[PDB]
Amino acid sequence: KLSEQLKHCNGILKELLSKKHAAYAWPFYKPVDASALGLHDYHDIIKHPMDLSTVKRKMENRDYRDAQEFAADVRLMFSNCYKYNPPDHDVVAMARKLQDVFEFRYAKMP
Amino acid sequence: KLSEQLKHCNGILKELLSKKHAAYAWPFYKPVDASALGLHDYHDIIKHPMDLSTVKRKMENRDYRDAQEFAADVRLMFSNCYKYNPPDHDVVAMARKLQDVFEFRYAKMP
Amino acid sequence: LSEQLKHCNGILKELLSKKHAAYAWPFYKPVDASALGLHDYHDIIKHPMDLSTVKRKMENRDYRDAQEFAADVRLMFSNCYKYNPPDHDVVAMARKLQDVFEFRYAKMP
Amino acid sequence: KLSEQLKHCNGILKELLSKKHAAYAWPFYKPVDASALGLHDYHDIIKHPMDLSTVKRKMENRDYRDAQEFAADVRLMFSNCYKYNPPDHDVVAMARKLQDVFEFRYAKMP
Ligand SMILES: Cc1cc(F)cc(C)c1Oc1ccc(C(C)(C)O)cc1-c1cn(C)c(=O)cc1NCC(=O)N[C@H]1CC[C@H](O)CC1
Ligand SMILES: Cc1cc(F)cc(C)c1Oc1ccc(C(C)(C)O)cc1-c1cn(C)c(=O)cc1NCC(=O)N[C@H]1CC[C@H](O)CC1
Ligand SMILES: Cc1cc(F)cc(C)c1Oc1ccc(C(C)(C)O)cc1-c1cn(C)c(=O)cc1NCC(=O)N[C@H]1CC[C@H](O)CC1
Ligand SMILES: Cc1cc(F)cc(C)c1Oc1ccc(C(C)(C)O)cc1-c1cn(C)c(=O)cc1NCC(=O)N[C@H]1CC[C@H](O)CC1
Repeated sequence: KLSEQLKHCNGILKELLSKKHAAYAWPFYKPVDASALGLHDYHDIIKHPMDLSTVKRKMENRDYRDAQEFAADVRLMFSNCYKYNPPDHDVVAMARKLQDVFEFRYAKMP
Repeated sequence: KLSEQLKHCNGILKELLSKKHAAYAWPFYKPVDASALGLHDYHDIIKHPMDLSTVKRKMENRDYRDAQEFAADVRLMFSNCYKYNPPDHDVVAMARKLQDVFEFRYAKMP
Repeated sequence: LSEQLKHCNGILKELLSKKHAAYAWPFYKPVDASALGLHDYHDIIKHPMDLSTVKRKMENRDYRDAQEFAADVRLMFSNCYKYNPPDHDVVAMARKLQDVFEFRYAKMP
Repeated sequence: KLSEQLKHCNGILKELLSKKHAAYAWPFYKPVDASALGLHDYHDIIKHPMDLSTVKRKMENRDYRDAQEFAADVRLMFSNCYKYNPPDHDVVAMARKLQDVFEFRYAKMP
């Protein structure tokens, strides 16, 4: 079943947004505020931004056919991070920790 | 007299808020989202929260008697950072660099 | 897309390189289920994947675009993440190798 | 209670004076020596000088009714520096490095 998978994706997303992982999840909770930061190049480099509050909306909206679609957007999020920042920056540190939460639980789907 | 000083303070606040210093000013731009971060003790420890936004509004209402009441609040902000956080934490290092901008320009007061 | 694939082929070369061997070697060849007495590997892991199956496919010009390359690599980390418990060393060794992958994939033009 | 706070402020001042920080505290252990420096204007510009010994001496004499009066002099000290000197000068870097030691430990105070 497809939503049988999708409510397991939805459970992952609860976990990502949950407190336990907030120390490193917080910069993905909402989309990078390129305006407040002075990021004149952000939207030239990230053609398709993506963050967990977008993923939560698309989940509540029911825009997701399969769990591959879910996973595709979450990886997009992390890769935008890895693309925009240097490897030594603190966001990359965080984004890794979170992704490793995601990749693990995602791999335990039936 | 004490309003040519407040004019000078406004020029400071505008430099703090300026995009030049955004790299380390951003965490002070609005309140510290305790609920999102998971900070259940932030309001235990920090009894009088303060952000450059709070400062800007108090200036915009002309609710500052003199330059010292200005400085009280901008220091209260930095203190709260320094109280809530460890010394090794990135915010503190951001808070210090911002304070250095403030403290220097507050010292060139007429 | 071969311009993109030149870049993937470099990432693959980087993964197999000596720099990362510390944590790369459990993914170098197929997991040896005979060896380990893991009678339940192939029950749980339907589509196995190693870096040198990936190299074999790279050399055969099998990859259409970078998605196909990245799919087979992520599949590799995922089998590991699925088969194993989180506390296990390979789960950390895979996570270290993947970060190296995901970063460098993300820089791709 | 006041002499608990002033006990703590006392410990700050002992920390300021300590060997750890002496690389950047040395321009502040004693009064700025206008005479040694050939500075016929230092006292025109800085009406109310201050330094750590003057603070140590007041701490010794119990001239401080509370923690604010402590901090206000320790800040008048860093301010006198930021007011007299250019920002490119070593003293300003020193005053800052030492101030950030002070400001931190001051906020930890109950
Ligand atoms: C910038 C930064 C500094 C830090 F110390 C810790 C984090 C997490 C940081 O990253 C962010 C902090 C806040 C925010 C807000 C709340 C505004 O959306 C976003 C990020 C951030 C998040 N994500 C996912 C990213 O991919 C990139 C982010 N930020 C990039 C960024 O701001 N770079 C600047 C570039 C200019 C330099 O002088 C300083 C660094
Ligand atoms: C946490 C953090 C990491 C980092 F690399 C850079 C900053 C600025 C950080 O601090 C903040 C990031 C975002 C925000 C938002 C946007 C939610 O208002 C606030 C802070 C923050 C800002 N200020 C001024 C503070 O004094 C404290 C702040 N944040 C503290 C904080 O998040 N603590 C937790 C404590 C639990 C730990 O497991 C992880 C850290
Ligand atoms: C078992 C083990 C211990 C260790 F310290 C490091 C690794 C990589 C280990 O795992 C492997 C060791 C060798 C090999 C060889 C080279 C023979 O293909 C493979 C693995 C291995 C690799 N990958 C990618 C995996 O996902 C899982 C692997 N090994 C699973 C494994 O052996 N599990 C057992 C399960 C039974 C338990 O009692 C103890 C752990
Ligand atoms: C001049 C200088 C050079 C240096 F590498 C480091 C310091 C601290 C320097 O400043 C001082 C050196 C000695 C002393 C003594 C110990 C005599 O009180 C004080 C200072 C000094 C300290 N503090 C807190 C100040 O605010 C200012 C100080 N001195 C300013 C000063 O000397 N400026 C002149 C201005 C004229 C210029 O042509 C050359 C430099």
